[PDB]
Amino acid sequence: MKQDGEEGTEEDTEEKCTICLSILEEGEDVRRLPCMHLFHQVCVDQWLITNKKCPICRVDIEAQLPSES
Ligand SMILES: [Zn+2]
Ligand SMILES: [Zn+2]
Repeated sequence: MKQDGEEGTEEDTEEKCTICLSILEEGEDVRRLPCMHLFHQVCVDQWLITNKKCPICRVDIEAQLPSES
């Protein structure tokens, strides 16, 4: 959603949602783990609740540091 060529390459790559094991969709608001990778917003949430690590890059997004409910 692109790249367009211009210009890949860094934060906000997207791919298929991987928590939903399904393509992303123009359905609701979306959100990236500050690792880099984008997901559905609702997914980044329920994922954080279960896996405190990025699903793709596999690592803890950081040690930090919200709470929260
Ligand atoms: Zn999802
Ligand atoms: Zn990641």
